[PDB]
Amino acid sequence: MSQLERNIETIINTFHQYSVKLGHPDTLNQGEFKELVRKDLQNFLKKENKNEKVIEHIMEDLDTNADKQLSFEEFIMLMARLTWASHEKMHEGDEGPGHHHKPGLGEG
Amino acid sequence: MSQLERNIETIINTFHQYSVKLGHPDTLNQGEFKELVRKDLQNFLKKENKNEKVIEHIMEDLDTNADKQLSFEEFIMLMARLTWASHEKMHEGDEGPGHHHKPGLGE
Amino acid sequence: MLTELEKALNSIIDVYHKYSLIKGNFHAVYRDDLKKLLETESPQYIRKKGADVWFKELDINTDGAVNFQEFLILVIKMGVAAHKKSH
Amino acid sequence: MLTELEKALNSIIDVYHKYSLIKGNFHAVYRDDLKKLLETESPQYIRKKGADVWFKELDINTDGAVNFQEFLILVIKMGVAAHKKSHE
Ligand SMILES: [Ca+2]
Ligand SMILES: [Ca+2]
Ligand SMILES: [Ca+2]
Ligand SMILES: [Ca+2]
Ligand SMILES: [Ca+2]
Ligand code: NA
Ligand code: NA
Ligand code: NA
Ligand code: NI
Ligand code: NI
Ligand code: NI
Repeated sequence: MSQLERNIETIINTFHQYSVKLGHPDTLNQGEFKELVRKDLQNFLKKENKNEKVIEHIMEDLDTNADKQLSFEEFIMLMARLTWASHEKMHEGDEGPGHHHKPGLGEG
Repeated sequence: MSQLERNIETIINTFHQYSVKLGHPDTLNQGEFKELVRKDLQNFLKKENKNEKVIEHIMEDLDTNADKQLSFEEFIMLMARLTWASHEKMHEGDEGPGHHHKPGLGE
Repeated sequence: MLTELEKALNSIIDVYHKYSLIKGNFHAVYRDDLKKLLETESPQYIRKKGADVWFKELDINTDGAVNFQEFLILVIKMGVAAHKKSH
Repeated sequence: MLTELEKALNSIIDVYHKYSLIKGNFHAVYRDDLKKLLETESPQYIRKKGADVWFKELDINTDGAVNFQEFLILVIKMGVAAHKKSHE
């Protein structure tokens, strides 16, 4: 498969690593979502991981149907935002004239 | 008109206030774009207005077809970005609970 | 003080929250809420597409709701349509 | 070092720039660029919709190309489709 497919599969694999642990095996509860962010997003959300209440409000904002569970449809919006924020970090104060990517989100 | 139509009309009138000045009366050049950002976006893009080369690269990124001009289709992506960045500024470090809006951009 | 253009952008944020703060998630406009948004905030040539059609087009991740970023899709398409319909 | 998920998000940025840096605006995938993007990066059940059908839906502001914002619409739809595909 292509590079983009392998990147999407990593998102699906990382989601399934935790969603299967407790409760409904295909959604993330508060405990499963915190563990994913603490380990697999320890750099992109390094500052947010220092305040547990911030992590809880991120899930509350993502939980659109308000069932205190994160389906993959609701979770992928977080992946799109972090991908958008990482690319914005690469062009922070870009003057051109060409295209160049500075270190992205989390100094990576 | 509704409130949303009122804001869209403000976006259209502000665009045509400068696009009709030089050259094609329906697009913005680098000079017409700089003036719009300098005064009508002096608060949202305050830090960006401090560097002239940064304002130019913003239009370069917005110029989708790369003809050194800015149609309204290309300019409206900047309005969506600043609207998004303003809403994100209201929820910066939001712990909850509930919903609250802090001061946005330029405040 | 913010300019009139900047106040217009923050007003768009408020227009969305007049319908996303009705019920449920604070940043989610459900199907019935979007029909209220279109019938109140959008012109006739935008309502003529249909609330269900607009919802399926705006609900990118298909989670049953329209967040703020998905609402900006409607604002962009309403702005281009209003510019193309004008003059 | 970034985790595998964080590297996957930056890799998505690299995938987009393999086609936006071809010509024109550095962050614009044109109709011909999206055709090469879909045929190379997306599976068959995504390509079967058609490159022109995808481009008209991705081109939100109808300016003639797909910026990184509109490209994330495809990544979201491809991710949701690939997730349902894993449970089939
Ligand atoms: Ca679970
Ligand atoms: Ca949910
Ligand atoms: Ca142009
Ligand atoms: Ca949605
Ligand atoms: Ca576009
Ligand atoms: Na002009
Ligand atoms: Na709501
Ligand atoms: Na390009
Ligand atoms: Ni699943
Ligand atoms: Ni880039
Ligand atoms: Ni809000």
